[PDB]
Amino acid sequence: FYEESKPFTCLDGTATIPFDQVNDDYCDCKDGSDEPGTAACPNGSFHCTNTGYKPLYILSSRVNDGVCDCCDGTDEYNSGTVCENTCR
Amino acid sequence: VDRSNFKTCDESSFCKRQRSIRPGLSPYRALLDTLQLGPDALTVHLIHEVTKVLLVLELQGLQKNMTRIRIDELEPRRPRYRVPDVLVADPPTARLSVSGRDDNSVELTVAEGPYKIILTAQPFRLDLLEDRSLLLSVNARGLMAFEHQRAPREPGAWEETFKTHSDSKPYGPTSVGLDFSLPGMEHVYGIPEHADSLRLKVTEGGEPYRLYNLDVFQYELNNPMALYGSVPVLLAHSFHRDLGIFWLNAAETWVDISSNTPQTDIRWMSESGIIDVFLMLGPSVFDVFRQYASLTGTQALPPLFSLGYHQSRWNYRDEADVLEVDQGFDDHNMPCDVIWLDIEHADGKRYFTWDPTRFPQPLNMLEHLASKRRKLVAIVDPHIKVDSGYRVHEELRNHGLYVKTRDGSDYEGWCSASYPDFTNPRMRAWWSNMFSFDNYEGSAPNLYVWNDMNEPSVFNGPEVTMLKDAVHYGGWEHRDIHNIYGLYVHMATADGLIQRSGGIERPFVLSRAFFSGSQRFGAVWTGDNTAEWDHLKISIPMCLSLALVGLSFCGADVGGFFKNPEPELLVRWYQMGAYQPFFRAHAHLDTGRREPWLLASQYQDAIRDALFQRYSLLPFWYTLFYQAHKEGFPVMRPLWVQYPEDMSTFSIEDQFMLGDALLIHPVSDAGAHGVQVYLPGQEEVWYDIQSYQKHHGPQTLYLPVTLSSIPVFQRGGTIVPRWMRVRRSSDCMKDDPITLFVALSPQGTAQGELFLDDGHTFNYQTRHEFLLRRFSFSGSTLVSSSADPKGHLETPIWIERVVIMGAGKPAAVVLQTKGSPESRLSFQHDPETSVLILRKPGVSVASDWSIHLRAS
Ligand SMILES: *[C@@H]1O[C@H](CO)[C@@H](O[C@@H]2O[C@H](CO)[C@@H](O)[C@H](O)[C@H]2NC(C)=O)[C@H](O)[C@H]1NC(C)=O
Ligand SMILES: COCCCCCCCCCN1C[C@H](O)[C@@H](O)[C@H](O)[C@H]1CO
Ligand SMILES: [Ca+2]
Ligand SMILES: [Ca+2]
Repeated sequence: FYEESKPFTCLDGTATIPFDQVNDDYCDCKDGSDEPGTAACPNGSFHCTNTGYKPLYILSSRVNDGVCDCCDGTDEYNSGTVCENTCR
Repeated sequence: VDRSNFKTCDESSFCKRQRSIRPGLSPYRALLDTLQLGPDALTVHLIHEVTKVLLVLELQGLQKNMTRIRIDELEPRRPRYRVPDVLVADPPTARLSVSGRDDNSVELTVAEGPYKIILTAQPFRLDLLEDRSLLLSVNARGLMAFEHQRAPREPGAWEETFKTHSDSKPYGPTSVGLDFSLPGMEHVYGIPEHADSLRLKVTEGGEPYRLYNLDVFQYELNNPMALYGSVPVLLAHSFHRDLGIFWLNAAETWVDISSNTPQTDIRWMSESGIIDVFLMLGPSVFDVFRQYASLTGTQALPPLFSLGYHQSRWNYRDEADVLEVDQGFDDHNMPCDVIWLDIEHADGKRYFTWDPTRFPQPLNMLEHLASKRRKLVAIVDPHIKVDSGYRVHEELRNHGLYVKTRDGSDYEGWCSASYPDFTNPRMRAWWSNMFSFDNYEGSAPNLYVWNDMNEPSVFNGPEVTMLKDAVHYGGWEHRDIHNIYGLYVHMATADGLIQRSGGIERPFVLSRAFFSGSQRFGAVWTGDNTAEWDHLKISIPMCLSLALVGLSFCGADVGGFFKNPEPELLVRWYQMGAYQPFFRAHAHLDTGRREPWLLASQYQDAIRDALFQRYSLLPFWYTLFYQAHKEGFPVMRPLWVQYPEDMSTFSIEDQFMLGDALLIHPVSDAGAHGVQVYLPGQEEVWYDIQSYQKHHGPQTLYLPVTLSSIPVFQRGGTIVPRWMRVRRSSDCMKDDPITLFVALSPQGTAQGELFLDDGHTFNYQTRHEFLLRRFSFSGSTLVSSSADPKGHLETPIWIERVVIMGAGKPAAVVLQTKGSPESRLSFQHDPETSVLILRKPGVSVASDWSIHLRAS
């Protein structure tokens, strides 16, 4: 009748988790691949899309740390530091 | 060190006079006809049988198992000094009742017992007992000596010269001294600051321990020379009891220790003032800590950032250097909270100023550090350049606030500089007001302060300090007040940082010099140490000697101040420093740069690991400091404090504990491949925090180590909170989720607390805005409850994980919390180590909750 969506598999193959454990602010993958958007993994990376300019990757520990790391300010989305776009 | 620059006992005429008095029949006797007893005190006249000088003894029983003894002249030519501002209150008394009396003795009961005091008239003696157990005797060896004030004007009793410095000594010989006997005590500790063993040595065949705040260039180890601070408090420990002696005197003091059925005798000899001594009768060491804290207060609660890592040197060159150092931490993923500015930042060592070439825009530099959520510390010393163009000098000179010589002129130390009289309350008020953002131009809320050379250090002075006959507030001589000068500098600076914020922000001030009560104002450090393995080792007994006498916020310069440490030593020093209360790397002007990313990768990695361990433990450190602030219990502790009946722990100084939960044995030898770790406790278990391997006490474990090893064990029965998400500074982390590390006792139990607040204001005290949680494990349930229901805090902090060491594999894990439906948690379990990891509890740290492990 209804076909279910498949779960998420860590890029390192260490675990299979439902997609509700992706960006859920808890580290489930040894490679940090389930938390690309949060500060939850000690070895993760956050991608600064920097629309129009050179993209950069930063440490996951710099996501919502209150410091402006990406020139587009997208690393600070729920911290109480409002970052301005400084890509130019 | 150049020992010829510092007086030995034979070169200090009052020490030589006092020490020449040998054990015998005391010439002092109490005149029992003069005895008067009131609800607060017993008073009685004493007489010296030869000189006929009359003294007054004021004997008091005090609440909390203490006794106070004060002795002064009955009819002095001029008043003797009594130490002000150290005691936090007038101590609550306990009534003395006469329970026995004859022609030569009076037995006194304290309140309704069990403590008793026996006063013997001839020779004068005091005995302190609990029921039939003799705790201490006073004047048992007849060494009491009270030099009365003679008509103002043998060798060195009056005018006295040391090297080229002449002390005019207008009041002549006025020293005071008294001995104490401690039956059953073989181990004594305290009386910092000395670069010596934790367990104090007998002084019989050498020098007494000296307490005189002094700047000792290139100080050496294992000797009793006086260093920068002086805390005249001695603790005595045995299997049966703990006692403390607090000798409230601010003058140069020498302490003789002798042994003798086992018994230790202590003799205190002070240049001036009265005899004012508190006997702290315990019976436990924690009772002695509470007793002493009731007298002099508790450790000030450090703002959280000050418990992070501090990067310093003499000197960061300019704004570009500070900003490069800041960026270096971030480029190398090494956390750091504070960058320090030594004396080269000011305009030619005019404090409260900035070098216009090196630091032209200090507010901009501070704004850059604030954008990284970091702080800066600037040095501010208590010597003021004699310069008519310098506003600070002009104001102090115009208001007559400098220390004076006898002729009334402002004292000038040539190299010139004048010394503000910090003993004058108006001078301290002026100093505090100088820290306002309007007065200290270029300062900002993320700028904190370091008080150095506050002994005071005087380059052309005798023993590199102030002349004995300089004159202070109220007409007191420098000899009367010396050991509290530094404390007043520390106090006034702390008050300045509080006042500039309108009383909201907690201060952070590091001080070199200190006295009893200095714990109330900030941190202290062991001064100018050296980049050598034996100085790394001595950081433990020096900070433990400080912890025992209430100064919990202690540290030593990481890497050593003088000379260049080899990379292996620098790594081991970061590891040691990472587990000590005040954690700062600092280095002398002539050393090579030693920022941790300058080393080869293996060394950088081991240092980063140490920094990550420290940052993750910040919630634990903060909670231990809250307990120090509330109870007066030390943060860093000798093993005997936790194992008072284990005689094998009484002298241990190559390991220590943090609270009751972590035992640390840092590697402190070059080329070490293992360490001998003593794990105490008859029915205790210890978990290696790296491997999770469980070890049963008591045992000596030979633990293998590598360069990155920091031997740390968690005690069974404890719960340690950590922030596992290590960020660049503590401000970045202070709203993050917590991981609880539960180490099960053999009975399957554990407990631990957690203190949280905004990390930097007095709101915890003025608004009760904080949390104090208790975590408790028993049976198969972990519970969070309030340890102080008055504390409420709006916080996003949640519990992200629970790690349980010594647990079996459950069938189900259930979380209950008011306002939520019952939750089922996923978990992981390692059967080899019996480590259970509970995934994402997700509950607020402010809420009560329970997690039940089902065997189902
Ligand atoms: C003051 O001293 C009394 C007597 O030593 C302390 O009470 C004893 O505490 C021990 C544990 O350390 C018990 O074993 C004894 O049974 C207690 N004795 C009595 C007579 O109560 C007391 O704890 C001390 N109080 C303070 C505030 O330090
Ligand atoms: C016989 O001695 C000859 C040499 C003495 C020369 C003067 C030295 C002044 C140093 C002052 N100060 C001492 C502190 O403990 C250090 O941490 C600090 O870095 C340093 C600089 O402010
Ligand atoms: Ca996840
Ligand atoms: Ca950021």
